[PDB]
Amino acid sequence: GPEEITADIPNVGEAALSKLDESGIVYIGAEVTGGDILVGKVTPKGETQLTPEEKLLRAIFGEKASDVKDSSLRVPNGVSGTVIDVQVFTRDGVEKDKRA
Amino acid sequence: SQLKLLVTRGKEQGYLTYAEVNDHLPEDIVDSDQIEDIIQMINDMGIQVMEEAPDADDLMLAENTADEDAAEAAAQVLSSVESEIGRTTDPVRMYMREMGTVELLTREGEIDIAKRIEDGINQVQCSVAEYPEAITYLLEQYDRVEAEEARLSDLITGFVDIDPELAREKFAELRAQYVVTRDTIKHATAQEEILKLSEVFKQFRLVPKQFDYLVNSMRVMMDRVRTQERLIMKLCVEQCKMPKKNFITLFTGNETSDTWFNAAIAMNKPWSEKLHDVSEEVHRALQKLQQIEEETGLTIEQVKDINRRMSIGEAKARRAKKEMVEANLRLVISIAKKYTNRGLQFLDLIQEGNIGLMKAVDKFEYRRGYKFSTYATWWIRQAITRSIADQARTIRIPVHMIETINKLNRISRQMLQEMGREPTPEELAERMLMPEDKIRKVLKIAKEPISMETPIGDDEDSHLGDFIEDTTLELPLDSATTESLRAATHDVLAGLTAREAKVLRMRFGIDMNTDYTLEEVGKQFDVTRERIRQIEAKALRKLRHPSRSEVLRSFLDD
Amino acid sequence: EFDAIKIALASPDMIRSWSFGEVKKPETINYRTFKPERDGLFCARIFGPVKDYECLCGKYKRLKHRGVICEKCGVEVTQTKVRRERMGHIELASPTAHIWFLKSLPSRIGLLLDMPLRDIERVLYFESYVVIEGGMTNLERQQILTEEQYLDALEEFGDEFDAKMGAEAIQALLKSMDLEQECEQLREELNETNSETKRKKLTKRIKLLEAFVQSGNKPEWMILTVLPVLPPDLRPLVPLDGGRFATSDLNDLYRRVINRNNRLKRLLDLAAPDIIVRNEKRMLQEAVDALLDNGRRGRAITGSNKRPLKSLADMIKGKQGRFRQNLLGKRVDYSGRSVITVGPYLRLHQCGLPKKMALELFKPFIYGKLELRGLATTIKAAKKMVEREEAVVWDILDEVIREHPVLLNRAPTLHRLGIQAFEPVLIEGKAIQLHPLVCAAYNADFDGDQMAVHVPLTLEAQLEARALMMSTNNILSPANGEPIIVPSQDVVLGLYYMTRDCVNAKGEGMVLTGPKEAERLYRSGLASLHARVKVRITEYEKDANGELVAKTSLKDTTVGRAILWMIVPKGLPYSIVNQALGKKAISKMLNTCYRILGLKPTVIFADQIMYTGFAYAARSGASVGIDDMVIPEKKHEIISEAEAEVAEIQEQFQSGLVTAGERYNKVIDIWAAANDRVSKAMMDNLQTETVINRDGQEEKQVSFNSIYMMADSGARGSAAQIRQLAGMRGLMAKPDGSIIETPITANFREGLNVLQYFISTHGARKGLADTALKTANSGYLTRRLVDVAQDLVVTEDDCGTHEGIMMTPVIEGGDVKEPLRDRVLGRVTAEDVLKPGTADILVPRNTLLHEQWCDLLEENSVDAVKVRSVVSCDTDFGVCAHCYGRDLARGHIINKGEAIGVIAAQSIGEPGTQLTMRTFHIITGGLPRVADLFEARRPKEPAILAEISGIVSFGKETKGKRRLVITPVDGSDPYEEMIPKWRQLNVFEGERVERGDVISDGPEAPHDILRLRGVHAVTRYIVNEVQDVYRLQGVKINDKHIEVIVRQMLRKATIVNAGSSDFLEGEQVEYSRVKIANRELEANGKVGATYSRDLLGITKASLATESFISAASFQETTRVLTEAAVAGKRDELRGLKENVIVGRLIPAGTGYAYHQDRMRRRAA
Ligand SMILES: [Mg+2]
Ligand SMILES: [Zn+2]
Ligand SMILES: [Zn+2]
Repeated sequence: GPEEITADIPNVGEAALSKLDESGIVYIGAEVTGGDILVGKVTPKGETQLTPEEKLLRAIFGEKASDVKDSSLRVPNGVSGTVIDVQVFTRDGVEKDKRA
Repeated sequence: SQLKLLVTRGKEQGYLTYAEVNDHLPEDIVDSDQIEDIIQMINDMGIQVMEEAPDADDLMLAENTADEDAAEAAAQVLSSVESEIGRTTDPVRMYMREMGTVELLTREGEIDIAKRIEDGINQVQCSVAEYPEAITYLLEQYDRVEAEEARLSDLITGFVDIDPELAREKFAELRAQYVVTRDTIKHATAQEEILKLSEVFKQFRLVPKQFDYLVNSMRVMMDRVRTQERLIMKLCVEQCKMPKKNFITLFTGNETSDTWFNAAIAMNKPWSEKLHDVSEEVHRALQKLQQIEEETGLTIEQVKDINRRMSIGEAKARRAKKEMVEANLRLVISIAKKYTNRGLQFLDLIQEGNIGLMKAVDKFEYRRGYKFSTYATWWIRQAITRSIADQARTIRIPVHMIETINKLNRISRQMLQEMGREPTPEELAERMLMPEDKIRKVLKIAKEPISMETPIGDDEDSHLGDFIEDTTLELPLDSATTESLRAATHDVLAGLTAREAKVLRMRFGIDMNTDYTLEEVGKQFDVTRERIRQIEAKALRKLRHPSRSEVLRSFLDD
Repeated sequence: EFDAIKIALASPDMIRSWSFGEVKKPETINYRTFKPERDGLFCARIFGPVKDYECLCGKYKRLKHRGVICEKCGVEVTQTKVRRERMGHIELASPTAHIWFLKSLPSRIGLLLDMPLRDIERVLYFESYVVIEGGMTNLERQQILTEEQYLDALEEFGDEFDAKMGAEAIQALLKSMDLEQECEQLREELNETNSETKRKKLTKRIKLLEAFVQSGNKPEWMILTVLPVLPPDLRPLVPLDGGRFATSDLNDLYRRVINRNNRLKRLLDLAAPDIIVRNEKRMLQEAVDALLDNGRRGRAITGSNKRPLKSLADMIKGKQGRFRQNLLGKRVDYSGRSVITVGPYLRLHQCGLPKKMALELFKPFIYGKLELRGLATTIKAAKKMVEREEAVVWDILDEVIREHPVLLNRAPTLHRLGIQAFEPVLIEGKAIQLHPLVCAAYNADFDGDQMAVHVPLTLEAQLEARALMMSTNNILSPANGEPIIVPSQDVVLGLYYMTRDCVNAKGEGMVLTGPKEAERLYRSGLASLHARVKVRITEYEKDANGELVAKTSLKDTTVGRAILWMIVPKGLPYSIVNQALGKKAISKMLNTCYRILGLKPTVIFADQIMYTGFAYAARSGASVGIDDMVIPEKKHEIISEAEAEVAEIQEQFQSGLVTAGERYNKVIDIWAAANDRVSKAMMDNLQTETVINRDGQEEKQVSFNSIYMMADSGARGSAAQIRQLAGMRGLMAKPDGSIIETPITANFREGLNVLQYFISTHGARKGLADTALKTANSGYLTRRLVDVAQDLVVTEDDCGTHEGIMMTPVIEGGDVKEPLRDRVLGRVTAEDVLKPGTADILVPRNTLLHEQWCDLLEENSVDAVKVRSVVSCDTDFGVCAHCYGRDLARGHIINKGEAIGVIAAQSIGEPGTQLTMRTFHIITGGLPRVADLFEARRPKEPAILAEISGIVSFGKETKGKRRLVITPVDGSDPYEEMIPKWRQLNVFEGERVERGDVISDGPEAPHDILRLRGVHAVTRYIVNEVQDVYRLQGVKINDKHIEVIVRQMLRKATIVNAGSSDFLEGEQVEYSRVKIANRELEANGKVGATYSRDLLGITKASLATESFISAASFQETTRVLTEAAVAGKRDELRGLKENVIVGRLIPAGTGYAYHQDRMRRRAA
């Protein structure tokens, strides 16, 4: 399946998603550091049969599996700048998002 | 002497320019393959044939390897290469040579070859049709067809006539002649009886594969017969030192009765008295002999000559097919020269063409009168095209999809020109009839991927493969976390009662190769899976508590 | 775990023993789903699963289903690293001769069949039938028949006649072959074939036949019938971005084989004619050839490109092969590089590691600490802590790093000092801070170089860095024991400025109470740093059994001399600092401190020297101005005179009094001479200055000019660059070496105009173009030498041999250019050194000649000491510690174990990098002459020697060469020589000459010197020549290293009298083996075999290695592997390079004990 530029990202805990607007892209004006999520992208995947004690862990805490990787774009390490600009390119099939 | 002078002058100079080699290599040589092999051997010598002279330091610094067994071998090749001039290494040159040895065919010659193949197959036809069990099994095939275990057109492709009704009437006529001939060997006219039966059959016609099956049936029949002959004679010729004259005077001529062997122990000879201890196995071999004599419709020798005449026809027609293929190899090369740059080498094109040309030669009929080229060119080009479409890409695209790719390329190459810049995929799907998703996947089909040895390049001379990472590894931090969580799970289950601990270890898959289920768990606890569910739930609730699962909480990642 | 590697020819059955399934279809993946195919090269049944513990389709998706084979796809559920291990095979429809055993030069199939290569290739590519056991019918076994000839010979012969063509023909020739029987017939012919070529090739063939017998190989296994298939993950078809895939070339070649093999099966099933099936077999042959070794046939088949495909032989050989840069040169974890800076406050044992690099490299250690101290609950919590870089990760960094060396390495590791263990000192920023006194070892300046830091991970590697490679252990050059911690440019200029008096400074002729008072006086500014005072100095002299007696006196020194005396340790005299202390004065100061006091006081002294040099150089205020280039006033006078001389010579030339080239020489000489006068005038103007004074009169003292002070302190610069700065520039070369005769009469304090600045560009660009290309092949001599001297190791404590070369001074015509004490220091004496009284044993024997014994030796004037040489060591497979000497990298004697061969290679290669890169003739020089020396090449004009001893006599007149015979005083004279009359003789026919003496004149070929005179003769020759070069340029490198390289050179023996032993006569054998062989055979009731010692150039000697895993590294992998396969060789590892490749400890360093214990087990 396709991958989304969504902001409803896996485990990352609502602080890294603070910069991201609704469509999932950083604001033009934000000062990121190394590690911050510029563009949150979630990718499809399979189940992959989490081993026991991971089964047992998620059964004790009920935190069921995602099924979707967090293959998003975070800033490289050591850089700390301002995000001066953001260009978007949607193919003619894909409709568009709010940021676009 | 000449090339010897060159070698010695090099070995004293330590190098050789291309110019000096050209001056010294012989003048008979015309091709560049012998010249490049000479250069390779002479470099192995080794003297390092160059284009320009080496610097004074490049002689001292250049390592010298490697004498001297290869020195002797190289010199003994180079001393001999100068004599034989026609020497060549390409398989293509050898093929063109040995194909030019044949002489081309003419139109009437193709008619002769086609008629000779027809004569050979017709002789095979007659030899097989003089086998009665052949027509018996054919009637059985048509009967089991008539029971609708096959099709009235599947078993055979009709007869030499254009409706299956006249065909079934031919079947009934064949059955009538068969009954009037088979139970009427009372020999004076039963000869001509089975003659007439085979003749009335010869107007018929079967599917090729069933006829091949009949061929193999007669083959196995004659083979078991002659192998009875083998175990018989070889246990008399070598187990009894049997003179072959006694064989020909007793065995041949009758070949069936027990007079030539079972009446062969009273020949007043020593080997005849030897034949007792070889009378058992040879006696059983005569048993199979007479059994097959019943299983032949006539004696063994007559069926011998029947399958022999079949073999004569088959060999004639096979040599005829061979002569036609030999003639038209040039045609096959002429066709294959058109496809030489679409991914398949030249000899592979020629070989696919040769297979297709054999197939066309098997199908040629000169009753029409067209040129052999005009027909076989079809099968040749189809064979070559399927070959390229099947075994030219590393990732194999089915043939129809490749036709669709060719059509996409054609329509795009036309539309970009006629429409301006380029056809956007919506424009192609509109111009084509496709649904514009099929077109997009056809576009997305990758093409001829790449050599992973491709340069990157010039940074470190590192080919492309150095930067493709392995995404299947559990990185050492991941394995560390895994085993930490394993130990933590153990040290948590320690804080549970024995029942809870066993049910949680077994219900989950800890320290055992399962994954036990509720019925199989409650078997060991004698619960009907409901109390076992409750016990699992209680253990999970207990471990749910904080101050018992803060570490296990930390193992959660979010 | 294995202790040895074995190799052989692979049987068809054994090739199916490896296999997990027969690949049939050519396909790779699905093109839509991308799933592996049912019989393609990427299968799941054959080569295993695609995901871990999960069958192909997906019925079985549990690790509990492990090892079970699925039913719908047959893919057994295992780990998908199994797919990187499993081979498949391809059932060839026709035998196909393995290209290595055919197109290799000796052609094992050809020389084994006793058949010419072209003839086999004719049978193979379907030219001519071959008789394969044609009965008694007058047919000749292995006699080729041609097509027509085979037909007509078959005519009249319906009988078998047994003739075949193609690879099946060679397979039936080999299979029928009886190997021991042919060995028997060849022994019986070698009995009575006593002629050179005949019995020569007889023996040369019986060798391979006996070898094929012993190795277990069958002769017909060289004809492939089954073909193995490399596993999929060794030749992947991975996807790149956007539906893109990247494959190996190996998949292409494999598909080509599979296609043609399937088509051949088809052709045979379809009963095609002879032309078609023959051509299909030829095609399959060429396909399998290209798969194994693409390019030996011609031409290398190209992919979807112009370039050839890469094959198996390519996958191993070549610098892109496995041996070159995946078996030694590997990318390494726990490592990283940055840009080095100075950090002049560090000590010799530490390096400033940035906090960020240190927090990355030491990550697992830090995680372990945080979870040990409870600061992090689990490893995930510690990961998040050190990801945030909290406040306790820094304390944990300080604790973890505390005693944990880091290896610093710079890219051209010419020697082993391009790696040193330092203790990390955490710093801010991102640059590594590297000690100043370490740049000489690293060859590192601080103008943008970078260093790689690696982290030792084990306790054993932590102790190898601390105990062995720590920067305060390595301070002496391993090539020559002089300390490598010489202070470089701000340091020496500091110590020179402070230790350098002037005639009248503040406070002249005060009598200070001592160095403390002189410093207190200077720092309060009452006295100047160079103001000659009487100072009371207490120096401690160990003039005793190490007792350190104190002595106080009243010296005359400057104030800086005494301020600096405060840093010098006890045992050093006071005259060490009482002079100006330029560069060599400081190096000799460190050296005498090391020879008296050892290593700890010398490290402390080096650090104190750097500190005080930098401090008093900053206080020096030593700038550089434009008025500091004092152009002499007599420069234009000298140039007018030289210009007049060239004008006069041009006038004479115009009048036909000289030629053109003659006048060119004259004018070049005139300009060089005037340049010398200007340089001399300017330096005499610059090197002295006037000053006043106690009584008031002017008085000349050495100049305190800054450019001169920098050139004269040795700190940086020299009078030649000074000449270019203020004197005239001179004549300039061209790239050809010619000299442009229009000089540069300008300097750089003046300018050059456009023409002179153009003319200088010629030599400038030539020099830079050379230095840019010398940088490319910077380490080729080192590599060539470590090829041959790699496996040599110090393996024994004393061999006991009494052999030894006689070390004496080198008197280069006039005086000595290298005394005996320098050539002999550190060596173990071989015999008793008798006093000049000729009855007093001066140094008894086995006495490490340290500086005490060396001074005793120079004192008695004993000038020829017999020392033990590495080349005369009676040890087998090694050298002992006594025949070697001392270490020279550590003051002590060599340890049992030390890998001295690699030390010798690097100690000759690294110093060689300071030599000219191109040979120049004056006695030639440069690196290329040294490489040619070690290659032992034959000089074209050999001064001929006297092969036998006896009365000289001549013979026939001018058969090309004038003939001579030497006839012994009582022996036979079977040796005569075709002496060229061009070789103008040296001795008349009436002067009986001793054996081993000159006949003609010219270069002596070392082979003849070795064969005529002792091995000591060849070794002294080689060391004297190569040291001639190294002294030509001024570079110092010991003779031990040349001697060990030579001992690697002459390590082959040629047997003359085979004795009661088991050696063939005209055979060359590893001399270390034949030695033990004759020793053993003489132990029992036999006598040994006598040999003639050989000599091989390093590229030739390194090609003869006992192992083959090693020999496939620096050689042609293909020939070495073919030979090892046909020989059935086994590598019992026992080497450095082999144990590197195979991944265990080397037997050289700390691994020596491991290999000793392992040999204990293997012998028990
Ligand atoms: Mg630099
Ligand atoms: Zn399955
Ligand atoms: Zn020794």
